[PDB]
Amino acid sequence: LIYGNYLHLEKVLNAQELQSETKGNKIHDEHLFIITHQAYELWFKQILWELDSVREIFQNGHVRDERNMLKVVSRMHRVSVILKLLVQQFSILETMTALDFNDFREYLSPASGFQSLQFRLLENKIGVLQNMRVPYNRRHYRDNFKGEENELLLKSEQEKTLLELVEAWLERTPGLEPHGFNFWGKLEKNITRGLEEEFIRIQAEESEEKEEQVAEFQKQKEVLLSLFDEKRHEHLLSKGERRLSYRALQGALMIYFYREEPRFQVPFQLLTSLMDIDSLMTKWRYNHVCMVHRMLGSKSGYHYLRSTVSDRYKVFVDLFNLSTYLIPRHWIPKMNPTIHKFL
Amino acid sequence: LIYGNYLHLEKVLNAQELQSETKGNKIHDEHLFIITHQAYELWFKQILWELDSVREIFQNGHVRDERNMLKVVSRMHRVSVILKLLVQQFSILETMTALDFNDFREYLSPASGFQSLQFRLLENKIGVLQNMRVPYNRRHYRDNFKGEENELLLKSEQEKTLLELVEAWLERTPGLEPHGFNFWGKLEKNITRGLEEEFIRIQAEESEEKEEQVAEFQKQKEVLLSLFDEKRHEHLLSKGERRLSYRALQGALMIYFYREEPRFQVPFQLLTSLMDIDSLMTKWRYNHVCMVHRMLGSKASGYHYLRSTVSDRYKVFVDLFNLSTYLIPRHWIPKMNPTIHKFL
Amino acid sequence: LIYGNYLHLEKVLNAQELQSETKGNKIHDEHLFIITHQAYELWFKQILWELDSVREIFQNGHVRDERNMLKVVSRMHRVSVILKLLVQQFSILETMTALDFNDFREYLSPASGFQSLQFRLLENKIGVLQNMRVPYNRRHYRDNFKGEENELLLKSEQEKTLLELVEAWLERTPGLEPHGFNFWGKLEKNITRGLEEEFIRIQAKEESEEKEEQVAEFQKQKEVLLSLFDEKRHEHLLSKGERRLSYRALQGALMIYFYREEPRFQVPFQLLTSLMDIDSLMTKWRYNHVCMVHRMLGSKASGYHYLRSTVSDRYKVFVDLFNLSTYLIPRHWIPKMNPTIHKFLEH
Amino acid sequence: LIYGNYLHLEKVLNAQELQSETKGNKIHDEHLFIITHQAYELWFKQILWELDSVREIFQNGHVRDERNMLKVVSRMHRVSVILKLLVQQFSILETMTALDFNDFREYLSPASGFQSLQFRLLENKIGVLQNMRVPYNRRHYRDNFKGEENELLLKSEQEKTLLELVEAWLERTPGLEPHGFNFWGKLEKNITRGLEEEFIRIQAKEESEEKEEQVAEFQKQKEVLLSLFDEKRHEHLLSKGERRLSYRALQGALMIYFYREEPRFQVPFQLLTSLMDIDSLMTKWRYNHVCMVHRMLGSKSSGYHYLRSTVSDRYKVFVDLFNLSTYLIPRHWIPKMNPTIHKFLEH
Ligand code: HEM
Ligand code: HEM
Ligand code: HEM
Ligand code: HEM
Ligand SMILES: c1ccc2c(-c3ccc4nnn(CC5CCNCC5)c4c3)c[nH]c2c1
Ligand SMILES: c1ccc2c(-c3ccc4nnn(CC5CCNCC5)c4c3)c[nH]c2c1
Ligand SMILES: c1ccc2c(-c3ccc4nnn(CC5CCNCC5)c4c3)c[nH]c2c1
Ligand SMILES: c1ccc2c(-c3ccc4nnn(CC5CCNCC5)c4c3)c[nH]c2c1
Ligand SMILES: C[C@](N)(Cc1c[nH]c2ccccc12)C(=O)O
Ligand SMILES: C[C@](N)(Cc1c[nH]c2ccccc12)C(=O)O
Ligand SMILES: C[C@](N)(Cc1c[nH]c2ccccc12)C(=O)O
Ligand SMILES: C[C@](N)(Cc1c[nH]c2ccccc12)C(=O)O
Repeated sequence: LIYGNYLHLEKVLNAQELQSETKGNKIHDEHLFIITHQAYELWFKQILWELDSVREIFQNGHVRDERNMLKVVSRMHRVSVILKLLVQQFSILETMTALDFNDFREYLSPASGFQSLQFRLLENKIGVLQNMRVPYNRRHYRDNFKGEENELLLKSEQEKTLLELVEAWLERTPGLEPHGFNFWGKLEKNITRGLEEEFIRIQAEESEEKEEQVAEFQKQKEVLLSLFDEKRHEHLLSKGERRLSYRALQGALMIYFYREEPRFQVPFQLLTSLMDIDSLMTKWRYNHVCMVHRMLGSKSGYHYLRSTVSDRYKVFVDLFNLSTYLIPRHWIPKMNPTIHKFL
Repeated sequence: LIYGNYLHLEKVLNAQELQSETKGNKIHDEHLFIITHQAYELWFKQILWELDSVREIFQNGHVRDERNMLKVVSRMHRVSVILKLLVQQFSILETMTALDFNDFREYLSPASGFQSLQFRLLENKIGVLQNMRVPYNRRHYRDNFKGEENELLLKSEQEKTLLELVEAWLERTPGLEPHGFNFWGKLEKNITRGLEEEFIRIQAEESEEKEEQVAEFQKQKEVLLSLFDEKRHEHLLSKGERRLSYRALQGALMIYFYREEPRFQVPFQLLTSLMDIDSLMTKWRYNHVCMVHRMLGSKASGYHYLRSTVSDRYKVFVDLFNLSTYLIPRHWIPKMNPTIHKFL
Repeated sequence: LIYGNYLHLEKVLNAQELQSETKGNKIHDEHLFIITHQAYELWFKQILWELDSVREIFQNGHVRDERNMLKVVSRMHRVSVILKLLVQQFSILETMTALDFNDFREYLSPASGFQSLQFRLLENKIGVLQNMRVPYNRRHYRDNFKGEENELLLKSEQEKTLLELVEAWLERTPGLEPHGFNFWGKLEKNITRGLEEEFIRIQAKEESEEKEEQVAEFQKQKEVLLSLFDEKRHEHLLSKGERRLSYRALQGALMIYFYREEPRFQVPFQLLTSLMDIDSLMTKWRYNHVCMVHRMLGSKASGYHYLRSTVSDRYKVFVDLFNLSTYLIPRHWIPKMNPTIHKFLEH
Repeated sequence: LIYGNYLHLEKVLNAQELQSETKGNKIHDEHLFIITHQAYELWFKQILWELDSVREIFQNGHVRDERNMLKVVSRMHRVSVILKLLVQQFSILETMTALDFNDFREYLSPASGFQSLQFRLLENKIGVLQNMRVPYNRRHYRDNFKGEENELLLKSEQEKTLLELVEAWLERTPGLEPHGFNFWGKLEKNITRGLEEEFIRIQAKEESEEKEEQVAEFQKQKEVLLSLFDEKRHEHLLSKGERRLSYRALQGALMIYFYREEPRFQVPFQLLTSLMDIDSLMTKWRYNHVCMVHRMLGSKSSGYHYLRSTVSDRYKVFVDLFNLSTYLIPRHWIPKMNPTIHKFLEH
């Protein structure tokens, strides 16, 4: 077993054909364009491999055994480390000027990055919903794909996404049981009391400060009490402005507030990594847009791509938005030894 | 064609075969090990493509037309940007623990990085000398290679290296003509006078401070005057402690000292990027070492051999680094009045 | 001269006071928040130092001596290396969770990043226009500043910006002289001829959907390229702030783009590249800042929304340099510069 | 307060005095040299703040409550994120050429990085032992310091280091109890049996060079693995400074390595990983510092050579955590921990 055979370099290093040269007009920088995309695709393959392995752990029930949490978080962390490298990798393609790109751009049609099967599979397997995607040229993204590739993309839409698998796990988070620690019941009561206490403090001296604090209080009150409005949540779900079930949201908040408790330490890291992956995917899209602009100019692909840099494409937006519902520590329902050892 | 066909993804994305799985014992992390190496090899191919294009510009005479210096420096800069990414790329393989690596390491034998043809081609084309390589297991590096691969490696050794092509260009640097700006003659004269003047000043509170300055002066004097010792240079060349001809060294120093002159601005950037490539190659080797250590331990010695590769022995453009040693006060630098400037 | 004295560490390392601790409730992560900002501010000071030195080289005429172009480009390159580090530096503040931030956030009011004098000085000196700034809570940016700080900001608004100094230099670019190489006149003629030739080819084809598509594309390309020679349209887009460089400076920039390999234009071209780099890195700084405000405060608190608005071409000072990609033409249409004239671009 | 007051910018941004300018010969790049060091020192202060807080958690017994492990690992992780930035930060000082550095270097004497209090405090608090430091010009590092600074450094040497505090915690790792899971007893037995089995396998092979090699390899691997159970060899390697951890702490570390997926060991394993990360990044810092001294001053006691000697395992405090890779065995040799005996490692 030789290095080159083990790595199948007879394939990897014989996959570089310049279209400019095939048409009798070799342009040096086309080689860079090819390699860059090939490297992205290798790493997309690796991300898919990690992500599919994690989906499997959830889907088959292995995640129920908490011994598997280290591997889950290590692999999700690994995805974010790869995505960071992929963001940095744009720095290489930025050494190609727009003038040099323009010398071989004509030979590219009818190819586009849009046709990256793996990029789509990745979006779908994380949990981008087809109905929420921004249309390209007034049409669905999958119409750009055909045959088995179209079929694979459909499977990736219909099979359970990372979002759905995490959701189901969040729904089982310990502590939500009304008969048990009764997290939600206690949280509602403590926030009500907390707000009442604050109001009383505010009620007494009249000044600019008071005027502001009253307004702030009213806004904070509206936000925090809205958390207990399950109907509003259902409505925002139907519009796609939220993604997690109400119960899963409760699970996530339980993990956030009790993160230090031993059984929640690695789960909290997992939630953190999920947000990280969303943020890095967005950064990838942002860096991609800025580079399309520098190469093709304004006037559109550019405008479509800019539209993808939105909360529409943030699958774990609900994990980000839990910051909105932070409260002072002393309002958090206490978890003393009496009710401590369940975690 | 369409994206997948244009990029020949039917090849690139069907090149992942886990030996652990071929032997009925699939280990998840083996996939990462394969992809990481495949990505390194794609970028090595790109570096070779840039470097060969630059060697060709020198070798075919195009570099003589100074309009081509922007392309030369852009491509060398591009090599450095790729190397930076390759250094950062170790962060991905560091997400594999030694315990997990140990689950599939057995299936790797007898394969090794030592068998990376492209890495060797890159070393050779930059200018690593075979006689200066540290031996591993009392073995020649090319012993690990056979067939047309061994042939390619031989060509890479025998064809002109980047070092040699840069050397030849440096030897033609304007300003060295004895009948012209006479850089070397004037520099020797100015440094001699400069040192004499300083000595006189030092000759003055008759204290240990004076003594210390005396000692420093004597050391600085020895260093600076050694620059004009062409025989010493030839001797250090024969040992491989320097690499550039004496004349090329003079060219480089001309570019260093007159870097702001318009004809030397982009040449100076080129010299800077050559040093950058040497620094980044060494950084790659160092990051590689630290990772071998974390995975195999000090015992498994590859670790120690690799530590040895982090040495000036593997720095092709060491002469460009060492020109820092011969910095002098600005006012000692032979003046280039616009009248003379005209040539630059 | 000792290290600590030379670096005035008695100042730098005695500037960390946690408000949480001043109010009898020390919160560990506040220290990180202070240091992070202090490090940003040190690097902003360094960016201002480089940028002021480069402004001065332009303003005082030193840039006319082309010996100084290496220093100009090295310092602008240095600014972009610093900005890259500043973008990476957000990775440190991302190790603070929103829950931990929430424990000391109350002690921060009424302080805000908006009160960073240096950040505003940097924006102004590069060339962000006051009239183009997006209002925050229907307020002017300078109203958050008073006394000498307000005065400094005003000077930074009134003094020549990097954009204006680069503009003036671009207007002097060799090759534009109608009596000389006559770049503009020749470019207009070559593009007109080039378009005419292309039209004839397409016209020769037989009516088809494909031919229509070619005709449509041709018509778009034609409109774009010929719009470049419409000086009045340029003046109009200037007045709206959709462009920033004078028409003549735009000509200079395109001259440098197309003739970048000519010796006198090699370092100028790198300068143009570094100016675009600085714009892109500034935007990336703003973007990374936004994403982190979101993670800490949530969708509304909107700060998030105002900051998202700052990530726009409205804040890109060198937008015109980016948009020269729009006007790329086949290489063979570029007016030739044989040695006959090339000598004017030798040095 | 206001931003500038809160961050004490009246201190931070009035700490830049160029010695070149004080002596009537301002050199532009000296400003960069000052700011770069000031930024390093801010981040050293932050690293000390995190490291001291973690030492305190160990020293005061708080680490005994496993609820605190998340905070411990987040802060050590944060130290490694800062160190990574500090490694990248050399890229800024690399935009200063040796020629430009040479224009102001004369004004620096007698200041040096050697005089960084915080850098020494950091080395000492992690656990660099004074007896293992390479001497520079045959002098102790502390001799470069006086007054309160010398006193601070003494405290840093005499107080419990991170190494010592982690050692004590590792010694208490669950599973080592002879009367309990008896990890060490079982590991010795399983490795002995494992080696016997392997010997039989190889001996069964047909006479071949491959067999001969496997024999030799086996003999080497056998010596290595069995040497682990030689506590006297360990004491000897301790004396020479080739190991740093007590024998029992090493057992704890290996317990965590092999049983990392067990819930109680998941975050402990991450801690071990972060300790190695910090050591690797400290070494990378020293390496990048060396390469830059070389680029500025040339090959030439020679600072270069002293510094090069610092880039070695003698300055890696947690070298033992790296070297546990030497003692990896097939998974199936690891003493089994069924739920029957799994209970003690469940939260
Ligand atoms: C010269 C550099 C590049 C240019 C000019 C460019 C241009 C474009 C354009 C115009 C689109 C919109 C679809 C279209 O109209 O064709 C697009 C989409 C895309 N590009 Fe790029 N691209 C570049 C580099 C890359 C690289 C390096 C990748 C790496 C895989 C990539 C991946 C994609 C993907 C996945 C899409 C679909 C994005 C989505 O729908 O959200 N591109 N690109
Ligand atoms: C698990 C990670 C790695 C380990 C344990 C490892 C181990 C080793 C060892 C022990 C050697 C010395 C030769 C030998 O004894 O076989 C070596 C050499 C080498 N490795 Fe790696 N390696 C790793 C990752 C990589 C990666 C990612 C690359 C990237 C292509 C690479 C490329 C090389 C090259 C080119 C050499 C020979 C270079 C020279 O002779 O200086 N290795 N490796
Ligand atoms: C916990 C981290 C951070 C949070 C939550 C945060 C929050 C905010 C918010 C809400 C604003 C909008 C103005 C306001 O409502 O007060 C703002 C603006 C600003 N922040 Fe931050 N910030 C953070 C970190 C930083 C850092 C590290 C810097 C670096 C110096 C910084 C510099 C600024 C600047 C300069 C502005 C004004 C920029 C503009 O108007 O476009 N902030 N920040
Ligand atoms: C122009 C750049 C630099 C040069 C030429 C340089 C030079 C040196 C030299 C020669 C030494 C050995 C002690 C001596 O003989 O004086 C040293 C040590 C040191 N430098 Fe630097 N240095 C540079 C940048 C930095 C930076 C940016 C830092 C950041 C704080 C730094 C921190 C240190 C430290 C802590 C030591 C002591 C290291 C040890 O003993 O292990 N230096 N430097
Ligand atoms: C592989 C192949 C091409 C690309 C592109 C890309 C970028 C700019 C382009 N301008 N024209 N084309 C071809 C057209 C084909 C039909 N769809 C619209 C674009 C381009 C392609 C980006 N990544 C690639 C990877
Ligand atoms: C491809 C395939 C393997 C490697 C290695 C690598 C890393 C650790 C190893 N431990 N044993 N072996 C096999 C031996 C055979 C050659 N002589 C010593 C090593 C390993 C191989 C690194 N890069 C690779 C790429
Ligand atoms: C220094 C000081 C504070 C900051 C902030 C920042 C971030 C989040 C905040 N939430 N409340 N406040 C105080 C408000 C006072 C009145 N309205 C403006 C903000 C915050 C301040 C970011 N960077 C800082 C640097
Ligand atoms: C602050 C101040 C100076 C430094 C240096 C540094 C770098 C290069 C030098 N060459 N000479 N000197 C002065 C000598 C005085 C003490 N003995 C050796 C050095 C230098 C100082 C690095 N970091 C600094 C921070
Ligand atoms: C037994 C369990 N692992 C419980 C569980 C569910 N979600 C969680 C989140 C954090 C901590 C634990 C859980 C399971 O049902 O999967
Ligand atoms: C005509 C020439 N380009 C002269 C030359 C040689 N080396 C240089 C270094 C810097 C500047 C110019 C040169 C050539 O012979 O290549
Ligand atoms: C003499 C001159 N340096 C000419 C000049 C102006 N802009 C340029 C751009 C590229 C090259 C040269 C110039 C000056 O007027 O500054
Ligand atoms: C009660 C305990 N936290 C036990 C302990 C010690 N070291 C460990 C390593 C991993 C897991 C647990 C421990 C303590 O004694 O600190």
